[PDB]
Amino acid sequence: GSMISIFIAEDQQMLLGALGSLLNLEDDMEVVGKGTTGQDAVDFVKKRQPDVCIMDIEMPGKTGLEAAEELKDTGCKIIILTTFARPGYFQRAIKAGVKGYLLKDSPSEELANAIRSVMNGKRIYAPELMEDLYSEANPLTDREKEVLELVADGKNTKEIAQELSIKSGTVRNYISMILEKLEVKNRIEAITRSKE
Amino acid sequence: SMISIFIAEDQQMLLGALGSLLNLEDDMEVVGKGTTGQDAVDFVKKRQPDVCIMDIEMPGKTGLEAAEELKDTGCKIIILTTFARPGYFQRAIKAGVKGYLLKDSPSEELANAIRSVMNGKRIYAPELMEDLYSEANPLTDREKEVLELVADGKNTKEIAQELSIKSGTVRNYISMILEKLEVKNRIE
Ligand code: BEF
Ligand code: BEF
Ligand SMILES: [Mg+2]
Ligand SMILES: [Mg+2]
Ligand code: NA
Ligand code: NA
Repeated sequence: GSMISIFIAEDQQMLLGALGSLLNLEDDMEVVGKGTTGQDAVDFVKKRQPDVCIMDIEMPGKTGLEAAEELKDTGCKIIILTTFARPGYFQRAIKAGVKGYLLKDSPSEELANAIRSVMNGKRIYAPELMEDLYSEANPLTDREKEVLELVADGKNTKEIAQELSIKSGTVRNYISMILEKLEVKNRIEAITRSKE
Repeated sequence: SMISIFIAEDQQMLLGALGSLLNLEDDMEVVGKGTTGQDAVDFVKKRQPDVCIMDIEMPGKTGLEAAEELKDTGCKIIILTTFARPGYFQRAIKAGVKGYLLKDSPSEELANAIRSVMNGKRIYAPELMEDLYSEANPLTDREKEVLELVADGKNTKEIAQELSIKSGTVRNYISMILEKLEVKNRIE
């Protein structure tokens, strides 16, 4: 009734179960359902309409971000809880209108407080995302700077994989991180320099 | 009596939630928590708990390097990891760990593994061997809907209309379907 009804979507069964127990122990909270894929979240949320959905990003079948996009206007308050502090993930979560974006490297004893704040109409982001992403500095790592150096010289995916002694899919994965990091840094710059 | 447990896990969310889960058991007490292998080495050497739930991948010092330094203490080391790598498994058992568990197993079967290890048993996740023969369909429900139309004899324009999605999305779904089936076919 007055309790905050929660659904948890998490593919790692150990964390899913431990989060469910932790949250259920709260007097004002009830874990009404648990799932391991984004489809489990879409199905539950559409059928049962819980107040809150604690959502992992990387899950099989359908991600937490695709699930957040499908549930954009349901009235369910989506709190992303992920290992990944990637700009593309955070940007995609903001566009889906998530109420919260939390990192798995934050105290467990604070999660219930984030749920209460989101129920109070607040938008809760891990300060670390802000501390790392909201910057005009170079976001690229030393490894990413080595990949891009070769790309800028005019070398193809096969040539970069040979020069760095790594797999062809790894070069493509590194390029995806670079494009994402620079696309967010470029959008941040563009918006803040146009507001002047 | 009570089984005293130390948990070494770099992901603060799991560390805290595992601690709370284990502490609910009547015969168990989480006496300490750490985020690196050094925290495990220091706690275990100073306090000598019965059991150490040990993550592998942690900054500074891994759970495997920690297990190697603790090899001659009376602590029962249980590896709890995301990684089902043979290299990790062999390194652990050579270090004398009593258990090697996977994080993708029911939380409700951790307490039982701790009790078995305290009873002198070696607990290794059956999944380590079973997941090799986990010959399952990699295609999603969405991918199964795309392929159903392709097999009927419908073109890219016809599939995009029947599913109400973009033409490039149909091509993206196909390129994914080919990749997943090519790897499943090579594994076969
Ligand atoms: F796999 Be979840 F994005 F941490
Ligand atoms: F980082 Be632990 F090996 F899951
Ligand atoms: Mg996940
Ligand atoms: Mg780890
Ligand atoms: Na409750
Ligand atoms: Na207890």
